[PDB]
Amino acid sequence: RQWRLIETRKIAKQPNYQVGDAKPLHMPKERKKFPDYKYGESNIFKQSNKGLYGGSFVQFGNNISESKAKTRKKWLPNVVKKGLWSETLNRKISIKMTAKVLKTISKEGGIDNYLTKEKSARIKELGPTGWKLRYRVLKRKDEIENPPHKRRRLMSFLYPLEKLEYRSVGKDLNYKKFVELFADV
Amino acid sequence: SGSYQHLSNVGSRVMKRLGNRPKNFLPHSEKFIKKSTPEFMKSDLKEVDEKTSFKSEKEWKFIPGDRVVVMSGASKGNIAVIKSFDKRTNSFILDENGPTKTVPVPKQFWLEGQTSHMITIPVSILGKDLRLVATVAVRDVSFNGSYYDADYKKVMPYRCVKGQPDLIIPWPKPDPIDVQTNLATDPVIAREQTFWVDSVVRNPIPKKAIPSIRNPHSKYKRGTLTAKDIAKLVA
Amino acid sequence: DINVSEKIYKWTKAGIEQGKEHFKVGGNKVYFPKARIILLRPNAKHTPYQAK
Amino acid sequence: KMTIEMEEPFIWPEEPRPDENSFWDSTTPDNMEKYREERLNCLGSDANKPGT
Amino acid sequence: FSNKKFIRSADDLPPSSHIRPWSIPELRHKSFNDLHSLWYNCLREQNVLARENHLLKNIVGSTHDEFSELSNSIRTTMWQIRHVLNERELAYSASREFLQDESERKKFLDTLANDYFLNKDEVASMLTRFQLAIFGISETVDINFIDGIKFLANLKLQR
Amino acid sequence: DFMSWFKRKKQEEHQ
Amino acid sequence: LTRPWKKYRDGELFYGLSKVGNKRVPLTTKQGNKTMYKGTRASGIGRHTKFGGYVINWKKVRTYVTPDMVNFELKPYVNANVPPLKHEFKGFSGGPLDPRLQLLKIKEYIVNGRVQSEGATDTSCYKERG
RNA sequence: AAUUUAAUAUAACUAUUAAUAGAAGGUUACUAAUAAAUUAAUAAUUAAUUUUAAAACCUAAAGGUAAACCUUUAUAUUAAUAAUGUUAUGAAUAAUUAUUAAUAAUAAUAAACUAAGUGAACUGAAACAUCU
RNA sequence: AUCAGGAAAAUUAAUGUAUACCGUAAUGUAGACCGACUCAGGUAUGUAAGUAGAGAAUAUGAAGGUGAAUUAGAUAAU
RNA sequence: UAAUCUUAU
Repeated sequence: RQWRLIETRKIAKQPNYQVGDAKPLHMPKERKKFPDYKYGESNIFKQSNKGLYGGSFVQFGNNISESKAKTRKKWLPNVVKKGLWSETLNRKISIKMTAKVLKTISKEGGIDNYLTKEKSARIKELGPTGWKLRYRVLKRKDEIENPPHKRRRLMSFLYPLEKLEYRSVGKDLNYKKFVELFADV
Repeated sequence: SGSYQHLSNVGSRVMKRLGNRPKNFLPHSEKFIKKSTPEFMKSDLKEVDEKTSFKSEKEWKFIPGDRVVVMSGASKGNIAVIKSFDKRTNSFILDENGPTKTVPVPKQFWLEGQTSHMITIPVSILGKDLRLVATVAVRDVSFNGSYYDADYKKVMPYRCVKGQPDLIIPWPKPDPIDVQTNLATDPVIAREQTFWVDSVVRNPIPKKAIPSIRNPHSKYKRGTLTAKDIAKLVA
Repeated sequence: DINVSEKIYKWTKAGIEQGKEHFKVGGNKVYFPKARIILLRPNAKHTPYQAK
Repeated sequence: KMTIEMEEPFIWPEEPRPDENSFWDSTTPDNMEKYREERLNCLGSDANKPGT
Repeated sequence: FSNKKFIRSADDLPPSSHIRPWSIPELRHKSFNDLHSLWYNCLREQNVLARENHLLKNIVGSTHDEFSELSNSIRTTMWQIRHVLNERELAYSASREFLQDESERKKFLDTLANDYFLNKDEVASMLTRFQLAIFGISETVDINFIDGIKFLANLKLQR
Repeated sequence: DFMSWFKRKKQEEHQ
Repeated sequence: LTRPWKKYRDGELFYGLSKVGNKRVPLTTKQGNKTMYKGTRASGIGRHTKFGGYVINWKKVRTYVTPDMVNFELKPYVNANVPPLKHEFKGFSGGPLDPRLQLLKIKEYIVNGRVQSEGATDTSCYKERG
């Protein structure tokens, strides 16, 4: 097979922003939660952006009679709503799937496994939703593997002292501001 | 007129279109203007655009006050002290000895001591048509050095005869501007220093004055990025 | 104690007496105003105590 | 256009005579305008017609 | 009005050769209050001309434009004044920024100490000027003021 | 040009 | 007759020159319905009341602050006998906004104490450092 | 020294070919301004290059809106202090003004080409449905 | 009576309140809008002397506002 | 009937 309707897609190349450079005119309010999906978000069978369609877009072709009188028809995939169990998330995740995709999931032995397969083909035939799910699972796995220590209290201890010092000079100091200051330190 | 147009800038695009007429339809534009103007007003010379206008005293080869011989005309081989240049036309108005035209004039513009409506008036003439004098006429003048003039109060160039640069044609010393006006501040007060850069702590002009001085909501002045902002931007 | 219009009138009188503003001065301080005004000739409908 | 009422009166200075002031003298520009109107709107045998 | 005249004649107006607008450099060494006064004088002059100009254009339908030229010239001076006011503020801000960089400030202090202070062949006057210049100490309280006091004490100890 | 010339002539007459 | 000099039927209108024209031209305050309110950027001053009134907010009202001691000797023009001054900032890339230059000026002030420059002292001067 | 032919402009398009690089309108006015840096060449010029100022409102997206309007208020807020200032048995309450800190916003930006999704009818077939 | 008759936006008390902007002409049963025209067409509302009367019908019409971008004669046939 | 699956809170 091929992933033509996926890998044809192109997204505007964001310029790498240096810390000292000037701002863009429209900077967003809330930050980027998820990683950027290489292949954007489908602009044709937008039905499939909400689910795990397995790179199965709608076809259009011809109904043909005994007289060979051609008439345009479309061929939809066998989509199905299906709440499937994630071991990593410890909850079942309900989404639209192609019956094919459900079969693949069953073969691979789980939904998390399906999401996390490292092949490029899989990545292509994950949606934007599928990509987000993958990210959620992978991040959770990483957390499970590696808890922070294998600092917050120190910051909390120092904060009031820092505030007092600021006041003695003359200025007031908030927590949030303190946190912002001492993130990289 | 009964206009009110002068207190605004209304119909701006239309005005621009009219003002910036294409140059290949310039004869069309000026034909009707010529017709409109009376004989005593209208001039033969082309009204050049402000781009191609002699603003510098190098661009003008001659200044009001210097003595010039006329040629390529009716009153040719005639010495004349040039009285004042016209800015729009790029030309000079000479004294009585220069080129003139006799034209009828209304009693609104009559000089004291006139019998007839007919009056001789000086026509404008280009710098190309007339050559300097010093008696010896000068073929062409070139500029090589520069200096501060005492009378003119400008860093003017040295008018040198073309070829031999040491033969300097000096500038004509202008008339003394005896200034007695209530709207012109005198030399002593105009230049007296009342400010000095002293304080780093106190800013010189107050905080409430800043909004007049510059636009605080300027769309042009872009903000600089931070680390947090970068992190927010990038996935 | 007294009505609003009367209070305003009293304030105005006080300001006149002072040689201060006969009106509440605002806070939006314009140091370098660029606005010009054209004093017009008086119409028949106006008095000598008016200016437009 | 904003009219104001003020506590002291005022009357403008009297406008100058045609001979006195150079600028305040509407004869010339009006005449010029008339001449322009004549010349642009002159068509055929009104070219021979003497000027006003 | 100007000398209670309905309209300034050609002779009553200031001639073009005698009059010049202000130079930006000339404006640059004038005090704030002086500049403000100049601006308001300019504005007043414009108003006088604007009244007159309007009368000329609306009623008589002239194209003499001396008043308009004068108004333009005044407007030029005004924007130049505005520019120098902005420029001075910017220069101050730049100086502040420079001082905020600590090493540079220290170097500047050292330079000051070497040449004019602590030397012979006035000092008190220099100190009083320096005090005002660099710190918030005239003859109220802040970290900067404290720092200046400490510096002064250090200088006294040295001398 | 003419207007300017006329003005100059007037000025000369005056002085 | 509408106008007595025009006895006969020329194609002249009852008023104006042409009835027709570009309809697509921005609205003014005079045009539109009773409900149509254009406004003239004059009054973002106070606040509209619940009942339809208005309440001025004086901290958001324009005053025009004039200097208390007006220097009347400063005039809109300078005497043309004075030359136009010219500053020079050689050895300063920033120019008049150069912080180094400002520091130098401050140092000079500290040393000397409000000494007038070449141009300020001598009116015949045309070029200057500061 | 004059005129004349041809060539050359800030002052045409179109077509080919070679080289090259891949970009504000409008409205009306409290009009919307610019300052400088050395280098070389030639005290002032001039080139190039670096920087810098101001730039109203509108053009879908602070939020409206019947484009150039209106509403909102960073000449704000939160403080802290400074001082004249008040209820108040210094003293805790506020009132400005003034500083300083800290907290935000600022989409007009092409068209052609390219890629992809969808995908005709007339017409051709001397008709016409397959086909085009 | 049946035909069953909109929506949606506190209280005292204390303390304020130096009064924003915008429409304002004339035209509107029309020559000043819509009808290609100064077009017998179209164009919303309250008033709308008195005397009459059932009445805003009909007569008149105090006041008001008009008498018009064709006149002057002529008045055959039609 | 923890396949689908409607509704409500």
